[PDB]
Amino acid sequence: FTMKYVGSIDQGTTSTRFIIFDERQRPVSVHQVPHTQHTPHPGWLEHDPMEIFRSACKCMSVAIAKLRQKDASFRKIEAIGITNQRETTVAWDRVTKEPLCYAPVWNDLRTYDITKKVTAELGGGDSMFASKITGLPVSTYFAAFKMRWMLENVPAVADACRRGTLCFGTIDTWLMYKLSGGKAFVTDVTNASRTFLMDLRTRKWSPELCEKLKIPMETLPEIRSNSELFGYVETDECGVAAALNERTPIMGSIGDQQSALFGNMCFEKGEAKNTYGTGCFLLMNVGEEARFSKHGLLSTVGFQVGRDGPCYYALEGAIACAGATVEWMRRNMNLFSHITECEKLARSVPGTQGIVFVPAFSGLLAPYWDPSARGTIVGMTLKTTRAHVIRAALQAIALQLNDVVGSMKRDAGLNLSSLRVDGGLSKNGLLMEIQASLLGVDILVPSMHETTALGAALCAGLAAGVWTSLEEVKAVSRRENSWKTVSPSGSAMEREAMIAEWREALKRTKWAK
Amino acid sequence: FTMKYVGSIDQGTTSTRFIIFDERQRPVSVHQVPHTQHTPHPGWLEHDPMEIFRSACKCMSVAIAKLRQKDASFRKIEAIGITNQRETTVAWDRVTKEPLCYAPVWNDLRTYDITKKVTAELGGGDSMFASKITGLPVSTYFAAFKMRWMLENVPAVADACRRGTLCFGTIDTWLMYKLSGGKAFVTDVTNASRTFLMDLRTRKWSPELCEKLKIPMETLPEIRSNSELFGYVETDECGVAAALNERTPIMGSIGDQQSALFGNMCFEKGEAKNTYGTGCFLLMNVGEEARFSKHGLLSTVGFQVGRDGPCYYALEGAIACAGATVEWMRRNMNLFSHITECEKLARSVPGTQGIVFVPAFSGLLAPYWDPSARGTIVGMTLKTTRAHVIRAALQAIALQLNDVVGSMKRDAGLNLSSLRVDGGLSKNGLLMEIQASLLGVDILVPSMHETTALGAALCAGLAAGVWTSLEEVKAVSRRENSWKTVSPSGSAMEREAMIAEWREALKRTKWA
Repeated sequence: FTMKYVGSIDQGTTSTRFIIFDERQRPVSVHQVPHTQHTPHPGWLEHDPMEIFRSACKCMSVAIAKLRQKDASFRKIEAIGITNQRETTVAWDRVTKEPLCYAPVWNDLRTYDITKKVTAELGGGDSMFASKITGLPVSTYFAAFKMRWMLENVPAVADACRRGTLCFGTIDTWLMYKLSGGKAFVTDVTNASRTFLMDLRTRKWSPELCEKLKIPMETLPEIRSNSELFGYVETDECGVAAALNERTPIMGSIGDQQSALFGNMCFEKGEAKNTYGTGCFLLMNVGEEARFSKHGLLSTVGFQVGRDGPCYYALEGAIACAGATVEWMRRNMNLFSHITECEKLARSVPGTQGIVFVPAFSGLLAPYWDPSARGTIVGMTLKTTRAHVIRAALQAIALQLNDVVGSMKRDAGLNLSSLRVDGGLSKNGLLMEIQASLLGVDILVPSMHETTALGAALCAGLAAGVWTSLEEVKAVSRRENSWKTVSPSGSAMEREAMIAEWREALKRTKWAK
Repeated sequence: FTMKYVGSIDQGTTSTRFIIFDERQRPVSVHQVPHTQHTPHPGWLEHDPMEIFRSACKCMSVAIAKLRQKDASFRKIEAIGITNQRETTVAWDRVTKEPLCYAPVWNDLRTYDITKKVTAELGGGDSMFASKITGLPVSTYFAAFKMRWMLENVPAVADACRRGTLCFGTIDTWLMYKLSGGKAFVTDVTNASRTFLMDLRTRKWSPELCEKLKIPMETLPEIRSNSELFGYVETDECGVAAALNERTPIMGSIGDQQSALFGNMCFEKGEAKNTYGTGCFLLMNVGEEARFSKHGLLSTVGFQVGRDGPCYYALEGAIACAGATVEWMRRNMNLFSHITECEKLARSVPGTQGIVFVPAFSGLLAPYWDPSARGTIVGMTLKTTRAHVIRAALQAIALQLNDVVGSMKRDAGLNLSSLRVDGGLSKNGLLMEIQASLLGVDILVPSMHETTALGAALCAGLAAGVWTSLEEVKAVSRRENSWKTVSPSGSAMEREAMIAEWREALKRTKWA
């Protein structure tokens, strides 16, 4: 009788937006609000959690209102899913319902000294002492250190903790907390797997990790799946409750990168997504047993649909950003003006004719690891032109992705089914070909590219009955938002020549000391 | 009495000019004529010798006419100097006074197979064998090899040999021959020294080597100095002797790079020159005694004024042409646009902030030869902009240089008393800084820049009594031609860092 709509709040590193998705998985209304990136000292990043919570509410309320206008037939949101930046941590008080201090970003480096102290005191020297428990190396990224830090260097936080009134939260939790007026204090599994305090395999807070890091468990929220009731939105900031005009439940909460995996329909062992965002990540779905890395990839929770639903695990590798190289080529080097020029200039030549470009601008962080590596170009002749370099560029981007997928294949004990690209510089026709060829697989490019926000909408849609199964969901995608599939089309021969070059060229990149 | 003029014939790789000089060493008249660059197979290069001579003539003929018409006083040329591209070889019949075929040019790679045949059957594997005799390795460039190729590979050449009627010669010889109407048949010291057939020390045709490379000796011109009576212009061909209007004497003959040495007045041990043409070369006046380097540079004649005149010697090294590198950035990389910008952009930054660009596109030649080597750029960061690369290039060029002067200083046991320059790039002020800053020498810059042609003219003039001694020749230069001079600036340590950083990168150059 009536159309169905599901809302996704997408809380990113530098902004927030609310996309309302159609029953046919169409983004039909959006609104973005940026938030200040506070940098008190070089290397520090903080976010005003109250600014963020107002952003979300505004985005929500503008977006609803816009639609009430261009679409009759839209009377309400069935359910709201939240997808958010991961490992930013928030500290707030059960009674004030106000944050104690700004929250440090996954980026933020303030935890450096706490990081080194843990590897030495608790790891015996070994940064990986807890990786079989968490899937994570000791690092400045993960929540628990940001938590330690705030208990260590913030008077309000330490007192609250001591008084018994402290809540630590990831952005999903903070958002569900405020959005619900304070009733909901919950976290989804993809997020909690980024705190350093969950047993990866059991998916419960680790008491042996909580006590060693003296993080009290009454400060932590209730771990839940990605899809199910988390609480209701009933707050009036910015008119939101009124806008919903209808008792809307939050039924979905999932980490961004994992949200991209999920909205790109990577439901099976083998499938992978490669997002280009503020960070660059490759996630591969490894199935129901958690696989652990040998080559410095993270082990994480892919997704989990329903409290007693199955939990699919993931390996995550941070690949260096493609756009970076294409940007520098253009901004710093003036190799092409700008725009589509990059692809046409690359397409305009057969191949690279001998040269390799390793864009190791800050070392190499793939399975190959060195910070001693610097951006290098080798094998140029007087015949070499900006055309070849820009190609070498694409090729090397494509090639880096392969080395990571290389490791991921080994640890996971499986072969890449396909790879989905999000369609950013993935607008790049040639890179797609270079990459599909190289990896031995169907590279997938979707026509509806709001895939991150979608992950969380699909999580909510499922919990609420907008869509009934991962089967139904994937049918609709193909019926409605037709993917474009790009086939491998090179020759086994050439593929190994491009890899040998690429490896022979990596033996040239060490310059830093 | 009034003005004395000496004409110079500059017969380059892609063209010939005739420049008429007054005794103030000033060009008062030029004409220039291109000639066809034949390429029968990829790698090969030929010149029609008849075309080179006709274009030699038309040049003389037109330049004279131009002066004649605009000054009523210019009536005669005192003498003619000839400066020419080295190593190109011509073969002509002694009686038809006509070529037996097109001339292999210096950098023509047809001789490859002949070159190897030699090295393994005359050095038994060592190609440096004839070093302390000719001064040179077994390369494709040098003349005796192009002689060998024609004798094995041109049925009409072997025919003229079997009649005793064949002549071989390099362009100076060929040009001198025809200009005489078949009467003079001479080469000169700097040009014979590139044939791979004369003993450097003695300036005589190695009988041993002629019979070794099976080249009969009565095919060879008479060796002479750079500065004497070679012959008289008697060809009435095209431009007449008439234009000359006085039988005129050929009194200066000297190879191109060597003419540039003489023309920028490097008559002292340690005095050197770096020039850019269709090839890039540096040489210095080592001194009266020949010297040699194990490092694989080349030892050759430098100049000899007169029959009984002194024979100063020279180390000469090939180098990566700067113009080529620069142009490459400009037209292959789009690194800039305006031949002017290369400069603005290097100054827009105060240094190369940790990148090295080794512009070994053909490979490392020079001191440490390696043709594995190719265009490397190392150690870029997200913060490296083309500003840096461009500078790094100019740094590279200067470093390639510095490195050639390591190998030349050592073997010669003397100091670089001054480096003379010219070529397109010596409008780049920064390069000149970075060259002096690194080389610890006054590098000087002619404002009268026609200094190759000038060297030939000077030789002819010296013989002719227009200028009377290498010393006067130079005094004259001082009065009338500003040399924009540049002197070194910086620490012995600021310097040591570029060379230090430079060496390590050349270990990354190896590719293929």
